[PDB]
Amino acid sequence: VRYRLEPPPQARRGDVGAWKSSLDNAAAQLEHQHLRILNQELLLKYGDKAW
Amino acid sequence: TAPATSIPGLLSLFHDEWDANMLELHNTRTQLHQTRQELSHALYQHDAATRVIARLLKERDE
Amino acid sequence: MFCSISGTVPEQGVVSTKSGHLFEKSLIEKYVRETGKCPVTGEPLSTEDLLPLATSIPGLLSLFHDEWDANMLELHNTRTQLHQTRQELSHALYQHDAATRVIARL
Amino acid sequence: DVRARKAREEAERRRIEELKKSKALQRQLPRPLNLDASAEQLRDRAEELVAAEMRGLLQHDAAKYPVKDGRDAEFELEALQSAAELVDREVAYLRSAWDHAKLSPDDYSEVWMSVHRDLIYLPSRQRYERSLKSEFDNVRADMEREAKKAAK
Repeated sequence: VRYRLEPPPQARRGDVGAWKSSLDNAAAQLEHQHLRILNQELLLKYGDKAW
Repeated sequence: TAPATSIPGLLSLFHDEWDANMLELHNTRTQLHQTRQELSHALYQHDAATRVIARLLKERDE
Repeated sequence: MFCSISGTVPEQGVVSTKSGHLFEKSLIEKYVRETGKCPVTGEPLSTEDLLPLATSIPGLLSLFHDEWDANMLELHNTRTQLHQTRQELSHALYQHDAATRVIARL
Repeated sequence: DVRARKAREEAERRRIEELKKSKALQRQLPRPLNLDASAEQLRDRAEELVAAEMRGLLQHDAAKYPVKDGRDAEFELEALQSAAELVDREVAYLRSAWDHAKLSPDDYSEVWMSVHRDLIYLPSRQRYERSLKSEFDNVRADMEREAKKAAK
């Protein structure tokens, strides 16, 4: 449920510390996908003979 | 000392600080390129000041 | 694990006690009878010296530790580049005064 | 020979010709993508002069070479250099004036980061003031893009 990467809901919208939690999850998943694409590009660039 | 939530909570804490560090990646990168932008405009501002000073002294002597 | 001569993984690994190098039993047999010595170290190597002997958690945690260190080192050089880009910028904000007061001097 | 001698001269020219443009786009720092009387009178008005001609030179930079990505697929120099050395000279001046002398550029980084921590983006005002959901939705769209990229 956290993975779906969602900002604070109705009862959590107004409070900003909830948007600190959103900073945590949103930034974390952002760099998740960034280093993800890095690893994928790294293998499809390089990995072939390793496999 | 480690959580007696052993694989459930060990994995939840694994993920929690994994992503805390992945978040410390993003904010640090973010202020890094923010400052890269501010430096680019600062170098532009230096060059602009130089243009202004040259124009001013051109006005000065003539 | 690979054969310490060929770069291909041994089908039947043997190990010389002296140097610990992993060799192929026929390949090490040949190099010893020709040379009597070790092909990587150069010490004397005999025919009896050799003993005939990704998804899993040890390798998986090696991969975790790998990505952890690589990330933190990339961000360590990134930390250095940020502090670089604000030492130069901070001397720039230092020097954004004479623009003002020289343009007040002209 | 003489042929390579004219090559010598034009190669010298191309040397200083690459050294021509701004050190800014010579260290490839990011240019904002879209270009779209008492002592006080003189200071304020000529500061606004600096702002105007910085906009001018920035649009000059745009007009030269604006990006070579897939989305897309006056003065001479040493006069400005004389201006720049006047800059750094009187820079040492106002350095020595507003004391600042011994204290360190890293605590200076502390001050910069501390202040530009509380500088928040008001998109309803297109400004920084001393909002967040706009920044998060931008993060979410960037992740949407990165996600489908890594997905293909």
